[PDB]
Amino acid sequence: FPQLPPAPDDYPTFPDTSTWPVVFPELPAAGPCRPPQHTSKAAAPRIPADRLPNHVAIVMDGNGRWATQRGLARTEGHKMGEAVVIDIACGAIELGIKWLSLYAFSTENWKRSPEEVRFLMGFNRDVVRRRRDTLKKLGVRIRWVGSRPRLWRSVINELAVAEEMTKSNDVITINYCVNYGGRTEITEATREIAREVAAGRLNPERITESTIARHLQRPDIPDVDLFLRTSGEQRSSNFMLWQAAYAEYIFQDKLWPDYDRRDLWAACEEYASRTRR
Amino acid sequence: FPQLPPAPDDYPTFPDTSTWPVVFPELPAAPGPCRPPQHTSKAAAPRIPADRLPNHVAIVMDGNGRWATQRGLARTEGHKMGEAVVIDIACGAIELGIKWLSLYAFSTENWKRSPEEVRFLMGFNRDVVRRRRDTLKKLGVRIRWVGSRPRLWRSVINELAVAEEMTKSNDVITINYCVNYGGRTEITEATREIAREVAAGRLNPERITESTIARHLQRPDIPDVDLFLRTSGEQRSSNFMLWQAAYAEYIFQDKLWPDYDRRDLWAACEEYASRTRRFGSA
Ligand SMILES: O=P(O)(O)C(O)(c1cccc(-c2cccc(-c3ccccc3)c2)c1)P(=O)(O)O
Repeated sequence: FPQLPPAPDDYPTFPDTSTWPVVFPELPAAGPCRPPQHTSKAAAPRIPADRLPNHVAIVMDGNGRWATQRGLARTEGHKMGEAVVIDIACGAIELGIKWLSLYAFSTENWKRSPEEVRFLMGFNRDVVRRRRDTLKKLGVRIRWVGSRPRLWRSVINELAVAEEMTKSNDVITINYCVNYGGRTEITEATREIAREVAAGRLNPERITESTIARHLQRPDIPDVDLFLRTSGEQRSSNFMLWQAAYAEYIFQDKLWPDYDRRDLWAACEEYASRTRR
Repeated sequence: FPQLPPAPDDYPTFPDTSTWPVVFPELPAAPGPCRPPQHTSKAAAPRIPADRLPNHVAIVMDGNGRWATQRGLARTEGHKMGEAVVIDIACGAIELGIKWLSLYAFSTENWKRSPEEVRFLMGFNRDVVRRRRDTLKKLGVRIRWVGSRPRLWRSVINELAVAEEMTKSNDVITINYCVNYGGRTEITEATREIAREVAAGRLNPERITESTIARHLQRPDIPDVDLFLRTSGEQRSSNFMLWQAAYAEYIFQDKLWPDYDRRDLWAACEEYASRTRRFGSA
């Protein structure tokens, strides 16, 4: 039962949405720190290890519907979404999930207005810079997954720093997927394979499903167990395409800025129920 | 509105599942493909405009063994009942105007079942194709196999290869009958072919694009899946049409495959046609 037990009543909480960016609380010093509990003070459900998803992937959908209901720009929905990412990371640690893949920026987003794309590049750069120390302290290992063309060098470089600083952590790994597309990533694995073949380092007849797996950008990513998408949308949208071929999908109706760790836990309790059915 | 109109009231119905194999009725001549028999309920396809219909539906046929188990029957009986369901779905797809239909008959994962289950399923798929190939031809269905050659029985490939040759000029609907199919495997096989072309100095690695992978899949004419359906409450894509379904809409239906009929296909298609299409979606 790999859950952290309920925090003491007085242990720090997260998120305090009275400031933007939300200020992550000081924690008592431990190794990694125990993450703050949710503001509701709910505790993670008891799910046995062999029924827990090892790897959860999340498409964080609904930020513009959320902002539209409030007469705000979509960028306000993105802003509120930053604290939900952190809260979900805290929740995932409390529950004992080991891998979390987050679809921060699809290759499809290049169709959005250039002003919004520029905001999202800047914003993802800033989130990583602003949260890198908090992630390090909680024992998160983070790194970039995605494709290089068009992506701002500053975002790649900022994740590269957070990956270097968190390389030894092992409480949870977050794949922070930026300019990511599943077909694109498989096509890059195939290009790599092709380079190795043009070079005579690899025999085409030896190519198997493992060869593709070994040549993906991050070959250490395990299969996705549980694939989640918010806002009621029931598509995988090319996210973790290779890795989620055998995933279970749980499509939830809440909009991402309204989501919190208790919703992640409820999807994980459902996933654990289906290990029986 | 590319639906066929409601059929005449005395137009032949299908399926009558009181006998096995199920009888497919004689149909009046055309000129041209025959109009499919209407469902036993005589329901007519809903009027969904062409711009809101899926061009390509993929279906995993789930729950055959669970269905037979609930009735205390051998699991082979659920499979046998799913044959008429495949044909009924093909007739309802034609009535609705669907142009592409992919059916997941046997997965690369299925070699993990017992030898007796595998022999049964390989032999039963061979037999379905033989039994139904003339009927599909008469309905203007273009049918062909999609899947991986290693392990797959040569008798299955042979029956599908003749069905493919018999129906190659048909154009009412294409059915990809997917047997020993695994999406990662089909991508690996495309990557092998690309690698062969590179080793032969015919393709340069820096000219490889997503299109190159698409052009080297086994059947490169298959369009993207617009609507991906599971039955029996399964909520996974199980490696089916993995490259082609990357942007599909998923609907996970509860009904077991042997209980399924063309009205369930139409209802999933009505649900798909109603979904709001969000920013940037094809
Ligand atoms: O997924 P988002 O909520 O960011 C989205 O749905 C979105 C982004 C920005 C604005 C909206 C939007 C625009 C116009 C109307 C509405 C709407 C909201 C609630 C009820 C009816 C319409 C929502 C919707 P998108 O996938 O189309 O980009």
